[PDB]
Amino acid sequence: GSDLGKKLLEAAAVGQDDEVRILMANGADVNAMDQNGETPLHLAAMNGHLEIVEVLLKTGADVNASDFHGDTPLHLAAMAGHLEIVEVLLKHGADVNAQDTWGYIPFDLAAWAGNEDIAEVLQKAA
Amino acid sequence: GSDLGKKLLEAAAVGQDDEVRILMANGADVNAMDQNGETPLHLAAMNGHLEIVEVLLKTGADVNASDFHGDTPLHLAAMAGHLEIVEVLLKHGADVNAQDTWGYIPFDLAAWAGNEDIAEVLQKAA
Amino acid sequence: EDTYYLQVRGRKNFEILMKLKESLELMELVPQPLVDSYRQQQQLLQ
Amino acid sequence: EDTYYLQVRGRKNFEILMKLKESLELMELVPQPLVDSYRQQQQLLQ
Amino acid sequence: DTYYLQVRGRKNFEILMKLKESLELMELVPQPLVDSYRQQQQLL
Amino acid sequence: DTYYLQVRGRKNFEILMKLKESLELMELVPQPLVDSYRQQQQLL
Ligand SMILES: [Co+2]
Ligand SMILES: [Co+2]
Repeated sequence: GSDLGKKLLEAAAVGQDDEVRILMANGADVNAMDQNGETPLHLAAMNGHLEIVEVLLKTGADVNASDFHGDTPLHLAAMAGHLEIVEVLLKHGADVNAQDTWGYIPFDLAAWAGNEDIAEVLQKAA
Repeated sequence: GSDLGKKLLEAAAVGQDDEVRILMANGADVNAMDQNGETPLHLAAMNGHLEIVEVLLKTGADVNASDFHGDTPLHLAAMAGHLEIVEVLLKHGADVNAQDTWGYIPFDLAAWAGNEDIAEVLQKAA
Repeated sequence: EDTYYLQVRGRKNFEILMKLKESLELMELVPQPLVDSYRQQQQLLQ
Repeated sequence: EDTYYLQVRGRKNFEILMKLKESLELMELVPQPLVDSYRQQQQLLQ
Repeated sequence: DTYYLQVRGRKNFEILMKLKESLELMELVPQPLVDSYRQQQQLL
Repeated sequence: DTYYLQVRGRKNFEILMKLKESLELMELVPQPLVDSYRQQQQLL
């Protein structure tokens, strides 16, 4: 771990757009990991922080970063119901065939969750 | 108990208006009691069978019949949310001060239940 | 009237299950006509 | 990780409580990020 | 003071309806009987 | 397949929300782990 990494994880998660930009410009570890393997992109994607999601992807964030359960930002966004974020992740090459260690792809979580709009985008993107 | 009484309890409960009228004309026990002390009027009041409620009251039904828990038809109707039936019972002298063996009056059950329209009629009738 | 035993891991799980267990056992004291009146009211709302 | 014991009267009460107990204990196997993703979805619906 | 709950799963709806019912109807029970009942729970 | 539940009582809403959550999220758990877990319940 790193100090700026921990601040960036926290800023990305709670949606502090400005603090995110400050931390990035200061060389904050864009692929920092919390105790579950979550990167800033996982947390922003999960918590529906679209502006922070775009910033992170433009500043070197791994779009297909895999947490300790093999979940990618696309898994979390698709499960959470954040359609706009799902689309942005797909544009930046998010892997729709990414299986977590329970064998779920993002579509599986969207479909199970009843996020029909996202399920459809992921199937069509297969 | 009585045979016609049991048929009248059942008809009043499930809302067979015609079977109720047939049974009454045949001298069915209008104050018959089921195993909880319910009369046909309790059951019709409870189950929102307004036509059967009026028929019973015109044919000698005790408006303030008390079941084994001291509940009256007004208790049940007020708890169930059957406003029209509450009003008819009140017209035929239903006792708004009737306490069941747990000390509840009809208003208490209506108010607890969130049957605000009925709660208001019962308070005003106090 | 038959008695069953559950084993629960975690205080917060025990608290939740004790609350529900208490509600299910206490509900049995409520005379059926009040239970059926409540169910009529539920039927009216749904 | 501490273990509590409930006593339940009535088979139907045991069945209901065993179902909920199982759901609470199995839910603990679900990685927190999937739990938090689910809670985000709940927040969106309400 | 009335909140609304969304449930996917007919089975899950029925379970939650049963518990809703028990949580609500238990309020009708006189405190003395609730207190009696809780003093009894000290079994374990 | 989505049903709606009405709950009077903020406390009752929170309890039913917790159980809703557990009933739904338990579906994600691989059958082998569910089966393992149920074979374990034979304790009592
Ligand atoms: Co607690
Ligand atoms: Co059963």
